[PDB]
Amino acid sequence: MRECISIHVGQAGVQIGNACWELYCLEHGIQPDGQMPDDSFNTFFSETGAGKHVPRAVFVDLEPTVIDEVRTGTYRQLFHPEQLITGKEDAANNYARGHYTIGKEIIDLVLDRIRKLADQCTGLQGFLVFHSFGGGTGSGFTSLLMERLSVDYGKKSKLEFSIYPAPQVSTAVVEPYNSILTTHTTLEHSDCAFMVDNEAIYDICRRNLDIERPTYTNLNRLISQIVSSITASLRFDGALNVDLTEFQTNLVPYPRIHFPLATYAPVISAEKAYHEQLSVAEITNACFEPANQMVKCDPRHGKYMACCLLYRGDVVPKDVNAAIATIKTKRSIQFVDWCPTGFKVGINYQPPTVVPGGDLAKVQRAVCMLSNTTAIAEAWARLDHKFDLMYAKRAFVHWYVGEGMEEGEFSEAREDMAALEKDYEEVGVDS
Amino acid sequence: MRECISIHVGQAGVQIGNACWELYCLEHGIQPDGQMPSDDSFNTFFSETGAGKHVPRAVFVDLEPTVIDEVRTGTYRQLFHPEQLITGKEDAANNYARGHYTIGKEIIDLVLDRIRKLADQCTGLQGFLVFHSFGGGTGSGFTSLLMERLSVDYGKKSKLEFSIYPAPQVSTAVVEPYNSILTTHTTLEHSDCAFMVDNEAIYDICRRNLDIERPTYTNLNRLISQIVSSITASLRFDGALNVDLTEFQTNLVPYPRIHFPLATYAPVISAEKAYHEQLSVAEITNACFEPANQMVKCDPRHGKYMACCLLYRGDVVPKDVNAAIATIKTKRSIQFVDWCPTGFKVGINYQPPTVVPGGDLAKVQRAVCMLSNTTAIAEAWARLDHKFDLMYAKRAFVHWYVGEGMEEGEFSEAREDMAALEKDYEEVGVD
Amino acid sequence: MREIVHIQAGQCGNQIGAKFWEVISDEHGIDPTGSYHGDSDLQLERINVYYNEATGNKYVPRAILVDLEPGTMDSVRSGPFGQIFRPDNFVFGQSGAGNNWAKGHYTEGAELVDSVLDVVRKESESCDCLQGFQLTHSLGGGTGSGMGTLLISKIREEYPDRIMNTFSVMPSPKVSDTVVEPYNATLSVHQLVENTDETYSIDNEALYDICFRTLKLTTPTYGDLNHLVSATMSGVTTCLRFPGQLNADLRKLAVNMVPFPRLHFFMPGFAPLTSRGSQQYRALTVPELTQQMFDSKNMMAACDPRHGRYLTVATIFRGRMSMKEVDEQMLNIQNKNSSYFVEWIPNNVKTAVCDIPPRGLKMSSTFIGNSTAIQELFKRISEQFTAMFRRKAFLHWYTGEGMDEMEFTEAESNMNDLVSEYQQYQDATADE
Amino acid sequence: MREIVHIQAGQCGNQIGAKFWEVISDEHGIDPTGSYHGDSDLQLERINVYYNEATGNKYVPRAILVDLEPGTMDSVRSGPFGQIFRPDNFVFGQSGAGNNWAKGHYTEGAELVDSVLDVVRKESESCDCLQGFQLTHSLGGGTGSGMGTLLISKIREEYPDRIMNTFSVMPSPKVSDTVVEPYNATLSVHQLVENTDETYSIDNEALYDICFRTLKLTTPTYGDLNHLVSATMSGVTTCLRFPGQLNADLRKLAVNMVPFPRLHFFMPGFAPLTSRGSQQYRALTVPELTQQMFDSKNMMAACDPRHGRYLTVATIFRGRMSMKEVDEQMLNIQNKNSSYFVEWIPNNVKTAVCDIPPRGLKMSSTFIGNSTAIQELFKRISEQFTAMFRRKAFLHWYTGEGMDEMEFTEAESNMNDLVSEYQQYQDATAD
Amino acid sequence: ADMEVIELNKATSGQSWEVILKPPSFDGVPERRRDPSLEEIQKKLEAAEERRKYQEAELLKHLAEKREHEREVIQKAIEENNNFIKMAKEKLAQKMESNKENREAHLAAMLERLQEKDKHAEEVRKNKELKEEASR
Ligand SMILES: Nc1nc2c(ncn2[C@@H]2O[C@H](COP(=O)(O)OP(=O)(O)OP(=O)(O)O)[C@@H](O)[C@H]2O)c(=O)[nH]1
Ligand SMILES: Nc1nc2c(ncn2[C@@H]2O[C@H](COP(=O)(O)OP(=O)(O)OP(=O)(O)O)[C@@H](O)[C@H]2O)c(=O)[nH]1
Ligand SMILES: Nc1nc2c(ncn2[C@@H]2O[C@H](COP(=O)(O)OP(=O)(O)OP(=O)(O)O)[C@@H](O)[C@H]2O)c(=O)[nH]1
Ligand SMILES: Nc1nc2c(ncn2[C@@H]2O[C@H](COP(=O)(O)OP(=O)(O)O)[C@@H](O)[C@H]2O)c(=O)[nH]1
Ligand SMILES: [Mg+2]
Ligand SMILES: [Mg+2]
Ligand SMILES: [Mg+2]
Repeated sequence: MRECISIHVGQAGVQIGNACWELYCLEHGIQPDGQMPDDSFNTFFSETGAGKHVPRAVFVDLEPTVIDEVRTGTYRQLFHPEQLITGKEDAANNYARGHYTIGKEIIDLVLDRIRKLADQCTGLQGFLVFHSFGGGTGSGFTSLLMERLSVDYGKKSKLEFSIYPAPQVSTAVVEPYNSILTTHTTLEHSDCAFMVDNEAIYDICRRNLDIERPTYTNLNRLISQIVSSITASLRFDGALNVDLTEFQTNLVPYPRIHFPLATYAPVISAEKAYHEQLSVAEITNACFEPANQMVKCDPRHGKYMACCLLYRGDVVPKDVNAAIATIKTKRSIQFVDWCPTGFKVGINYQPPTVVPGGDLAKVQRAVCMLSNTTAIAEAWARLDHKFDLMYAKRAFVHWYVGEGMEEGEFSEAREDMAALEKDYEEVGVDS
Repeated sequence: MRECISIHVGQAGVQIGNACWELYCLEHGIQPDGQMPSDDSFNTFFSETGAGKHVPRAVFVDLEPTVIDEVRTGTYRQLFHPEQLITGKEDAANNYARGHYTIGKEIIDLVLDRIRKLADQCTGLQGFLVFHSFGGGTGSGFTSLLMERLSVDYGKKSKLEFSIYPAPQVSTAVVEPYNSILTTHTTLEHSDCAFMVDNEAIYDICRRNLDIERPTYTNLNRLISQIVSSITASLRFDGALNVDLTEFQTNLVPYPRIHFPLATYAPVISAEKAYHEQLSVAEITNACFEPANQMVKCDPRHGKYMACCLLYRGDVVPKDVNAAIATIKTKRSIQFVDWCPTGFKVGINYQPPTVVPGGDLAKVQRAVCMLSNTTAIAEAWARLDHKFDLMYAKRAFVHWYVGEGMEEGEFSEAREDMAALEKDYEEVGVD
Repeated sequence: MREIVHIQAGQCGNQIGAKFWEVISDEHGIDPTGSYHGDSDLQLERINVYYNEATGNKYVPRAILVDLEPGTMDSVRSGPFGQIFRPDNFVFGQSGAGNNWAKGHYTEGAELVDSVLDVVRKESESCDCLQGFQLTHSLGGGTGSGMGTLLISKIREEYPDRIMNTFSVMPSPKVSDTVVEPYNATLSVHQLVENTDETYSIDNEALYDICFRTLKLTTPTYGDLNHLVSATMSGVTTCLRFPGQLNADLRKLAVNMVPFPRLHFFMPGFAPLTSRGSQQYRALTVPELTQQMFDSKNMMAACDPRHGRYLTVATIFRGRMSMKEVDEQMLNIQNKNSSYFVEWIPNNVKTAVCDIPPRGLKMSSTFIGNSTAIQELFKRISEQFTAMFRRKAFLHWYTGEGMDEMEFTEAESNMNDLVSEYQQYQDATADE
Repeated sequence: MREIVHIQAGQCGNQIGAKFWEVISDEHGIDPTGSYHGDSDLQLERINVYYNEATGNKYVPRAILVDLEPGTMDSVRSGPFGQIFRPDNFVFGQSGAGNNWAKGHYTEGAELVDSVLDVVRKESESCDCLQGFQLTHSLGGGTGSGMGTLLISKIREEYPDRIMNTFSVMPSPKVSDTVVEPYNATLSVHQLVENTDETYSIDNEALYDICFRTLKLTTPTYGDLNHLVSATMSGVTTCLRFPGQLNADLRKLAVNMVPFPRLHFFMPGFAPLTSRGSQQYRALTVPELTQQMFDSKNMMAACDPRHGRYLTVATIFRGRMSMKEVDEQMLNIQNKNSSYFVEWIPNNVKTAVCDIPPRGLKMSSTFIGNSTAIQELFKRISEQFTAMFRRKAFLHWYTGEGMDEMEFTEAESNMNDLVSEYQQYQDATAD
Repeated sequence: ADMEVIELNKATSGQSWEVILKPPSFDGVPERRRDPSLEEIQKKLEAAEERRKYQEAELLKHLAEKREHEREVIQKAIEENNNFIKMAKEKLAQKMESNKENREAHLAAMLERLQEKDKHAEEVRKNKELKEEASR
């Protein structure tokens, strides 16, 4: 019934997956061994004859280290060994090694495992793909997998949770190249992609959680919370639900313009105790303020095309409509003229669950806004500019060419990004 | 022996029939079970069974069962045999075309078969009395279908009508003028004499003379039955005027098309009123020349008489009648056409006026019904023709008739025949 | 003309339909188990129009509950009168329509349609004298809209001589639940113009405005809107379910209300207007009930009746009142407001009085108007459609389902012809 | 990416290589017998990168010791950690190369090469996931230089997809009087430009200057110079040897460090600078490490980094310190010294922090720079080469071994093109 | 003052007579179609039934055209999805084969470069051998 298959690619994808699946288990009362003492969680967990609940997920990495931690860790009994797939050598921060050289060795094995997971689905909605833009596996292997999924599953819905690079935590100088190549190759294969800018998350952790030097553990717990909000509508039966298809219909006005901005509220430190409880109006207002955004950009300088509000906890429809109506009277929040009605609402009963010993405080109500704003084009411009700086000198290009890639692929990828920036510009113009 | 078969079509025809047959039973001393503790003339309207029971020479027809279901479950269920109460399942939905062409075709043979069985029991069949509304789809559509077939099966056998002319105070369909004109055109060459009953005239008499604030069909029908009884009294009792159906035609119809006599009845007195002195012959005769006592709204001052019949009932003496007629002629014009003599055919039927016990009418010692063929009745056709014209010019509601297989040309044909009828009334009054 | 077969499709259709069944069950004295516990023979006289009599003393709604999503069906079963429905009459899919008319009409809907028709055929073949069908749905979503109109067309094909009636809820940005409502509504209106005999235009714009402006509810909910819908649905169906002379069945109502085949979109009116919480109220006389006919504030469609002309009107008065006073007050309103009634349809206003008032009120009035002002509702939808269509916004979700742009152009063109047709009769004169 | 295969060729190669093995064995807690006696799991996590695990608790360096002269082998076996090496991995000739690159590359070296490849193939085929090779040698002599580069080409032919890394010691007239060193260095640089992926330029000119000027050692010995080499070698391999995110393997390091294939010559830097076996009891601070590590006085190549621009930089901090302080200090240095970093390679400085400090220090910093200033080292060699070549001095030493003058002209031309290429990127602008 | 009374009939429960007030000013009494036929009636009722049946058939012909269009849209979506699969499959096979070709070409070029170095080395060895032994 209404299943969703999750695929976690490379270090970022796998580590975010660890945080997501840990949180889902806490939310549904599933123990680390798959045992549990609603019914909707079945969209994400299959059940065995022994009453054990197994994630509908595949974890893939070209190197074994990160997944080796999953198969030796707390949740080793949660996943069956066949759904944790590892090669021997990674893509060395090279898209070409991920997509071709190293990736072509494990691709058939990964598709064989997803095929076995899809065979256990009676109402497959599609795929949720988690990966970074920057790594050789997250960039190259993801694009290879995305193309192969379009072949085997045609138009079946494919949504991404993509980690947008930040220099504070970056491991490769070539991340802008890997980001542009994966974006060009995946564009026609993805229906909707939720970018998460590592700098935005890094700044929220520093500013809101008082973490001097945020680690991936800090970043991923916060990321896990946003993912869980986007997926709670599928994993629970609440006051107002929103499925995979409804997300595309309500957030994607044109096939290429498929990158919603996520904004989460409230993010409160595990100290204080006075900094709550925030009202529905207060948390909704916080969604339109730039500090709570998952991607760094300025919406005041852009136009909204679609807005989806996903509430969780002690939230009533009357409270929500009151908050959306005040947002409607706000001159500083502008919507495109070709959009008479821009709001889509999800409401779930369960307050946001926090990982014991985590940085986040327990809140009575939270919200995740997904908005398609032309302001997100600023994130593409910053990436495109870093690409241009290096590409003008062909700096590092030889590493990709050595793996059989052609310079023409770089030009093609960059021209497609230029057309994407041009599309965001055209979409924001009035008729 | 000279038998008359009564045919009650649709709700109005059936409900008026209930009131008429209830009154006939009271007049002849027939109980609701058909028993009578027995001047032989009542046999023209009632046949006799082997069990000594008296059965109306009547057929009740409806395209829906509700109204007749009341007759077969009511006080007079033993008066009628089941075979003379004929119903379909679905009505004509106030659509002449539906009553005539669609549904009517399903029950016509069955009705004629029942009529034929009643005619087989007659030794001197005079003809048919047909009771129906102009406004309903059955009353309009089924009646004209039946009248045409009766002319085929009983060539040159008398057919008289008691037709309910529509009034907006009690109307149930906006399309009543269409149905009225369609039925009038189709029935014209098949009817020998028709007594129209304008629901507004009856409604006004009930309000004014009977002090009924909001008259119901029960109030209207009791009053209608009194006039029907006045007209049929000399067929059902050994009278001297209108002794046979052929005599109505001879006495009132000088040209085949101008066959719509005007009925004027008096006195109509409230039962729930203070003891009063009985009205004399002069007073009731004077009431015959008052437009307020008419069964159709029209102005006899705007027309010319071509025949006048005075039907007295009860304690009436010829000397008092002649003196009353002599005084009227001195004060009033009472203008006849060039070719007709200025006069009256008078009939006294000694049988007392009868009222339903617990009804709205007071029992009176003497009453009178004047039947006059005046050109003023053309005013009733003009009012109907004008409402037809208003809607027809826009083809409003026409699609409902066309949808049943009627042609638009039938509306034009029916209206042209009404225009020729208005022209006939004008041409007849000229000199 | 006895039985009506009721169909409830999608979230809105099921929510409004469930409210209709609880309001009418209370009026007919039926409890949530199906047992009659009333104290009036009038309540049972025409019970068979909406209810089947099952084994023993029980009455079962002749209702089919449809959705592409299971959740709504659960919510109905869990509702106050949830257990009254036939369990086999709940027909639901497992994957919703994603607020996409094309998924409801061509893909997911088409896959569920035969399971629905089998249930409607079972109910229809059991009928002694089937009047036709009554569908409750929204036009803004995917299921009620796309699948609802697919059902209408499939039903028209199998029962071409039966009356097709709808309670169609029109979308509004004021209380919206999807960005593509203008597309879904226009594609549905195109279907309704061609395939229904009579449609009650229930406008969320008008319901929101009544709650906010008249009822002084700062933040109206679907609960507040649905309280006006259920009062309207009870009022407009009074003549079908209680004994009476006027518009006693679906065909006689259509013959009196529909002068031109495409002009079958009714503007409902209701008085007195009340809020769920307003359990006061002590008021309303016959002249007061009548005045609300021309009152735009009492219209369930966001159109001003004084901006057009009435082709035909059905007025239903409920409670203990003088039929004389009603006749006088109704004649006065027509004579005084002559200019808002077409002169070429004489006696175009028909009045009915039912002794049984609805619950909570001692006196009420329901208006059913076929007004040329309904063109304002269609123009509002057309302008919102055009603002999106001009830029081909969200169009890939429809063409992705196999649809062509031409269907959008055709639906828009047909709706604009409907507007042009209303305007033609608005300007027509009895120059005759 | 696990195993690295280490090769030590000639006197300098073996002396610096032996020092590397004693320094890294102490860091990983390995004694001269091969037994682990440390007290930290971090020491063994990546032990397999440089050591094979032999029968029992013993760890054996994956090291091959090569010389055309036997004496050095004896000196290595007699050294502190001499017994740790695999006896079969010592491959020694009897003749020597007499400071002649041609003898090492074409003659005597070619006669010993197959015996070396026997041993390298055995070590390589035993690898689960071979990263590649690390060669230590001088460029000024005959074996390390000529035979070392011959080994590079032979190994590359059999392992073309593995990383080739060198620690190449550049000659200086300050430490060696051998007149032919510029020829041997130029002939070797020509080989390195074409056949290695990454080369650490360890300059005897800079080592001598540090010992004389900073350490105040009037007459430095190879022991004094080698102490700076071993501190550098420990520092630059820290990321390969301990768990971490940055430059964790030879390929990821090359991808981050090498923007153009030929420009793979690194300028290493270290802080604090110390003399042999000397205390201590005053650890440098983070701002001090950050400043000192980017100073001309701390560079292991005799080039002023302020005379060029950094293409890419890897900075490694070792010891217990604040990662926040390191991030601030590192950002400050690149914002303040903006002009010494190319603007067309964004975020070209990558920082790593390892908790384990080297022995004798509580805090240390190692810098790996790809700087355009390294052209000063190549120009110094080229000027010394030309002064000799212009007069064809000592040419018969090389032509006597079968070489032609053209190889000298080609090597010189290739090295001058490398200088011209560094200058081109030094002058390039982002614009 | 003038009135002519003509007695008409006398019966058990009635009496009738004619009262003449004035004779007709115009003397000479006043100043049609058949029948109809059952066949004529049947022909008209049958013609109306054929019109009703013809229009119901036209409504059905149009509803069947809608069913045909419904199948055509379902088919169009199947075809577009199938062509999408076919397009992605060929683009991917071309990209993987082109990349294979280029990578093997780069590996061949570098091994050939190293092989030429070996040829040069044996030629160097030859020269040393011409110099050594064959002198002194
Ligand atoms: N938010 C977040 N980002 C991560 C995490 N791990 C790595 N990244 C980011 O993702 C990028 C590095 O890509 P990775 O996912 O580590 O590399 P990979 O997909 O494994 O690809 P290869 O190692 O080159 O085969 C840099 O931007 C990192 O900052 C993580 O756990 N959380
Ligand atoms: N006087 C009188 N008029 C009636 C009565 N019933 C209906 N009418 C009038 O007749 C017209 C309606 O026609 P009906 O006789 O009810 O309809 P029907 O003949 O049964 O035809 P359908 O129902 O359309 O099949 C309106 O003018 C009514 O006012 C009645 O009992 N008495
Ligand atoms: N830093 C350092 N340099 C050295 C050492 N030993 C020799 N050198 C330098 O290395 C170069 C001399 O080359 P060698 O390593 O002795 O030559 P080789 O590889 O043994 O080759 P041949 O003796 O000619 O067969 C000169 O630049 C010396 O300064 C040492 O231990 N440390
Ligand atoms: N009046 C009213 N409108 C509703 C209700 N629920 C949803 N709607 C409206 O219906 C449209 C959304 O369609 P909906 O029926 O929920 O989608 P569906 O389940 O695909 O048919 C929008 O115009 C919503 O405002 C309700 O309970 N009452
Ligand atoms: Mg990785
Ligand atoms: Mg009827
Ligand atoms: Mg030596």
